[PDB]
Amino acid sequence: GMNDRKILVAYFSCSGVTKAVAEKLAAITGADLYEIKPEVPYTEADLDWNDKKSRSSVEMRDALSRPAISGTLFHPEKYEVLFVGFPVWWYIAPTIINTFLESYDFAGKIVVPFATSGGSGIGNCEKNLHKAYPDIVWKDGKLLNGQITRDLVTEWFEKIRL
Ligand SMILES: Cc1cc2nc3c(=O)[nH]c(=O)nc-3n(C[C@H](O)[C@H](O)[C@H](O)COP(=O)(O)O)c2cc1C
Ligand code: NA
Repeated sequence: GMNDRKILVAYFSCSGVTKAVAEKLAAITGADLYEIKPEVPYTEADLDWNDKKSRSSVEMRDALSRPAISGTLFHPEKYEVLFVGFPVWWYIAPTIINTFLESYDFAGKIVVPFATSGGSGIGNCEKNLHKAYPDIVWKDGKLLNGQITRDLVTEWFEKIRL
C-alpha cells in the first residue's frame, strides 16, 4: 500500500486546480511533490482556448511541441511510484507532460496519471500516453475533479495493486 512505497507526485498546473489535487494526494499518501515548472510561464492570454493563435492552441495542435521545463530531478530512480498530474488540454495531456516523460528514462517505472478538467474524462489522455510510451509500467489513472478522501486513495492503490 501507500506506506509500502517511496512515492513522488509530479504535476503541471496553471490555474492551481491540479496543484491543489496534487497537494492533497501527497498529504494522504505521504509522497514527495514535484512541480513541473515551464521555463516560460503560461499567461492568461497563452491559455485562451477561444483564440486559435494562443500559445496553448498552437502547441496543442503540434504533436511534436515540447515546452521546456525549468530544473531536473537528481535521483528520480529513488521513487518506486510516480503519479503524474495535469489539466486536460484539448482532450489529452499538455505537451509539457511529454517533455517531462522524455527527460528521464522511465522504461520499467510505475507511473500513475491523474488529471483535472472542465468536464472531459482522463481516458483519452491515458490511451494516448499508453501508445506514446509503451515501455512505462502504466497503472490505471483517475480524473480527480471531485472530493478526494483517504478511502478513495486507498481503494485506488488496491485496484492498481500497489
Ligand atoms: C488550453 C486549455 C485547454 C483545455 N482543454 C480542456 C478539455 O479538452 N476538456 C476539459 O474538460 N477541460 C479543458 N480545459 C480546462 C482545464 O482542464 C481545467 O480548467 C483544469 O482544472 C485546469 O487545471 P489547472 O488549474 O491545474 O491549470 C482546458 C484548459 C486550457 C487552459
Ligand atoms: Na506499458
